[PDB]
Amino acid sequence: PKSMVIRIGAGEVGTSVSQLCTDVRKVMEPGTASRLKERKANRLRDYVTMCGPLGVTHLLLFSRSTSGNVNLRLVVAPRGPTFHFRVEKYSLTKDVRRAQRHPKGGGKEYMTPPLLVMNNFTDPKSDAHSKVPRHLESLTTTAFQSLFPPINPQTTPLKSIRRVLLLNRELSPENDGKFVVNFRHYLITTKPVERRAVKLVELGPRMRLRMTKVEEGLCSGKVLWHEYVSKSK
Amino acid sequence: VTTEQIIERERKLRKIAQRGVVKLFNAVRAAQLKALEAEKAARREGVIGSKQKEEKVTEMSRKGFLDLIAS
Amino acid sequence: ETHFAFGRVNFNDGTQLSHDLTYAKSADSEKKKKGPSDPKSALMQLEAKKKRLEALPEEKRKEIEEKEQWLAARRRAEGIKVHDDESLLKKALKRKEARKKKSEREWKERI
Amino acid sequence: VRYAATEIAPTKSARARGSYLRVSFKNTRETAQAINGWKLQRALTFLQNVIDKKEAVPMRRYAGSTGRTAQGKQWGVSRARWPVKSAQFLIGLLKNAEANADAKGLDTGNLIIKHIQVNQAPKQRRPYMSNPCHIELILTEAEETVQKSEAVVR
RNA sequence: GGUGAACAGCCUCUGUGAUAGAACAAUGUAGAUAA
Repeated sequence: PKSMVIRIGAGEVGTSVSQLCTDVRKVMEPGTASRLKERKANRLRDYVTMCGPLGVTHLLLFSRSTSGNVNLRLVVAPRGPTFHFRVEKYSLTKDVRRAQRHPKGGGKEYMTPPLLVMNNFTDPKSDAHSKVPRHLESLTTTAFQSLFPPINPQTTPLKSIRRVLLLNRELSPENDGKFVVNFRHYLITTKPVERRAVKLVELGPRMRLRMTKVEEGLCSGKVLWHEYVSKSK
Repeated sequence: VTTEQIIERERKLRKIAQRGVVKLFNAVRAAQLKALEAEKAARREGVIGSKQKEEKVTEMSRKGFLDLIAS
Repeated sequence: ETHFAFGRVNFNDGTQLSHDLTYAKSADSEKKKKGPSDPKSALMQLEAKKKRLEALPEEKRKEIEEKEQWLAARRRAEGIKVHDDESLLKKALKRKEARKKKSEREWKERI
Repeated sequence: VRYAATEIAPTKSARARGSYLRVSFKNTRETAQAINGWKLQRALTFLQNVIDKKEAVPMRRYAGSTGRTAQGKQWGVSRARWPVKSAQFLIGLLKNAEANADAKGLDTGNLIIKHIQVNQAPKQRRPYMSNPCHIELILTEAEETVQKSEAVVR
């Protein structure tokens, strides 16, 4: 259950989102190549060929348009679906540290893979032929579920699990008839009051992502679902 | 003006992630602790030293204990 | 309200529960979830699917292709490898009897 | 005259047998020699790790040059492999003897494998010959020693 | 009525072919085609 986050816009992505790429890397440890040198060379054929030998199961790609618009490309290796995202609003992990009154530096908490929670994904009313159908929320849920290692009730110590990652769909606002997600990361701090309370310190980054499309293959295949363009049968 | 209401919307489902962490923390913990009490129940039951029998029932008990708290 | 789906949970036998933590599925049932392994047997599976696709009206054909592509996308999302590109299948079928013919040359030389 | 070492009592023992097992005799002999004289819980963890490709079985007598990994540093032998079917047949035989000991009322946490033995089964008559094996094994409790009283003068 | 939205399920009989997991479906490489 490894992965590799890559600035696919080579080095010309800019310093703002180059630091963002390291942020979502340093969040997604330990199943990531922390020493990965994304050169101004290379393309998709270079990473997805190596990824089988390195045993990488998912690829999160970061691309900036000619308009400066940032997109996130989550693709299941090596021919799986790609999950095209659009970065609407963002803030660097450093930026969370300035606003925080007492930032908590990384200790042993950043070597254990975190806990993924899902909120408002799938179920609520939807429709089989909706704008965003039930048979698409299912695909997105298994996408991020497979993105992390399994948790076992018998063997995994609760002392080990020390980070949590929040992803919630914004169906709270009625003007969102579209797929918009909010990505946050928290540190589990346990205070025994046996009664123990868990308090979460924020780490960042803070993503506001919107689905642009989903495609069958590695940047190819037939687009399964577009918000803007509906292809005739 | 618009900026500082966001923090108490930010704190609002800050608290949601707390509830999800709280949910799984005791759902797993009650799955182990009730299984251990069901583990010593086999030692007082009479299962004849057969690791497959005291692992399937041991696992099947854990399935029920996680399912009961979540639903 | 919320629904609070979580990450993957397993117990001891590969039985994944769900996102909703409500029901369960078996890892043995996940083995029929995987498809064929032989490259020749993969070809007659795609050929039979194409042949059964032909004996069909046009309106139903689109719903077949729409749900099959999303099935294979869902199938490959979990981790089950979906081998459904025909051109890769006879490419794999070409190099398999390449190994059979190479080993036939060596062993006939050995006799 | 001489007296042979008598057998440890049957009610302190536990036996298990496996006959005509469709499993290689050379591999099972090398797997059984790895766990001879171990604890029961030590052996069940080792044979499960061999199943999961974690720890390797050294090859000493019927040794073939297949793998040279760092896992052989704990044995001192440079030849190693992963017998999967041999571990599975020996696991089910050890679990059988654990169930036999609990039927006879023995302490589950203190059996050692004092006896393991692999023989050859008759060959399966098909130019190609299979090599099945017989396996038998005996578990006993660890020898318990009690204190002596002080001798009394009279 | 006889897979066709599907965090589903894929039964039985029936004699042409295939070792299996990992290796993107090894990676791929070159030359041709009145497509």
